[PDB]
Amino acid sequence: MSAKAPKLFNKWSYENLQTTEIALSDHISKTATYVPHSAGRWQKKRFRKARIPIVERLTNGLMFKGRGNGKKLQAVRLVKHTLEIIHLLTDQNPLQVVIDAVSKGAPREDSTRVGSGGVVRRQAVDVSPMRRVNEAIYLMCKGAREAAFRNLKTLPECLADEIVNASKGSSNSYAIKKKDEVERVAKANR
Amino acid sequence: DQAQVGLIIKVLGRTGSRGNVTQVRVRLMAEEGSPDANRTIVRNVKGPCKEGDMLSLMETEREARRLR
Amino acid sequence: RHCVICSNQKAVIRKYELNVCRQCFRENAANIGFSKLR
Amino acid sequence: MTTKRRNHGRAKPPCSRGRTRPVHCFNCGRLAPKDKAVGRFVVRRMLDQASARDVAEASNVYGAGFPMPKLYMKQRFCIACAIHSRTVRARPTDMRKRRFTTKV
RNA sequence: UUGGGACCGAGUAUUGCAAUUAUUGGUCGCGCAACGAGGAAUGUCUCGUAGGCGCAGCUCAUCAAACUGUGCCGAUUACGUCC
RNA sequence: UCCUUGUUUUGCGCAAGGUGAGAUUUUGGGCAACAGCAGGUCUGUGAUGCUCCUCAAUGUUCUGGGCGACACGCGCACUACAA
Repeated sequence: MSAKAPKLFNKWSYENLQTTEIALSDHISKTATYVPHSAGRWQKKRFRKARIPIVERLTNGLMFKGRGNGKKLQAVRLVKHTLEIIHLLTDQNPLQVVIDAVSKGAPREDSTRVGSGGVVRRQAVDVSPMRRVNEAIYLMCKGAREAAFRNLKTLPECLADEIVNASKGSSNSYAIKKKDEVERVAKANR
Repeated sequence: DQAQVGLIIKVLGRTGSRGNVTQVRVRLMAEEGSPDANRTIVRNVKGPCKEGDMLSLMETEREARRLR
Repeated sequence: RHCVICSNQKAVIRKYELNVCRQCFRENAANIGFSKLR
Repeated sequence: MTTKRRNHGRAKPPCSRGRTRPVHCFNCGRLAPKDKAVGRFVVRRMLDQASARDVAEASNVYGAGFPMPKLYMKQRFCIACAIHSRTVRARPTDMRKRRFTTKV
């Protein structure tokens, strides 16, 4: 025993975690698996993508732009490091920081083109739960690639930085500024 | 912000034409028995939705479509 | 190379698996036992 | 040329009038004879249902107290006018001859 | 640039009926020659797919950035509308 | 097929879940009607009309050599290598 009922990443515990928002609780789920490495079929149906945690989803959408890129196993190698970094910076379980950052970097309202007459018109359009999740993830992990693109000296560390500042609502993060500026058009025009 | 939950009470139907946005109805479960005569606002939504989904509302008193 | 069911030597010679049937195209010149089903 | 319509798109019968007064449009200001012009009756609400609730809350002497009035109008439209907002549409032969009289 | 190769000179072996950089899996120069994800425009795929990667067949003196087939690593979004 | 006893006015059927290796044109391919286009192919053929080449033949040649591959740094299509 001691790995039957107990579930870890390898030292990070899922008891501590709580879903930060109450808007999201069926698109944010908890991890139990010891790596976020995928091997299943992850899509076949409109919602079957929300049966799984944010961790797995994030690690898969972490980077693209192939040339001989090592995909999943490589991504997992960076996950490990970034969790340790986030842990000692927040002085708290890194997992629960991820839970927060995905929610608080997400745009919660949008506005779209939908008008006609040779002209566009914008209205306040609420962001759906799954979209808050997805959009947040993509923006955060877009930031990463751009930060290391010719720049910094940091390899995993930029991810940890972003996830911290996102959870704080600080506008250093690539995700936060998007939520901000979009809502300045979508709550200033209806 | 304001984060005000509501349950998608039903799929109101299809509005828009892009294949992007749907128009759906939100019921307030945010209230604790505070007066609301609104009482279920229609809201335009971005991306896929499903019934019983909670979502935060940044706005209230929305009639969505209007005449425009 | 060169072909034995034409003397053209051009319009392309098959020598795959020791046969020529592409100086007389095999669609026209079948009954070699081949079939297409997939 | 060909008699497309027997009554000629009019409620005016042959050999009676030959002249019926012009009437303006509430769209483009076009004039046409009254009989040709396309009448509808609107019965337009002064509040949406969604807002009706909210206002009837704040009311005591109105809403619940008396049923809300509506703006009534007659709307005489031009031909082109009607068709473009698709409240009159083209119909097959068998149907074009049908009328519903002045009832809705 | 120690990231990339494309030009350029010298040597040698291999293939062949015949090589005239044919050879090229090779040495070792030039790299400090381009190019830093690249205006307008525009392509095609919703799942073991896209993308990434390699091998063989094919042609046949000799060469595959091509074509055809097998395998490996393997997602994000959408699962709606008709504009 | 069953089941949700939902949706199904009875029908044709629809959705979710279930059993299950596998949920509907099982899955992926291959074949395919009728009407045609002055599409392409006379350098695939012993598949061909006519009329051109028919001997200083241009046809034809294990004949020799050359071309199709050229470079004002010119446009386009497709490919591959990178930052």
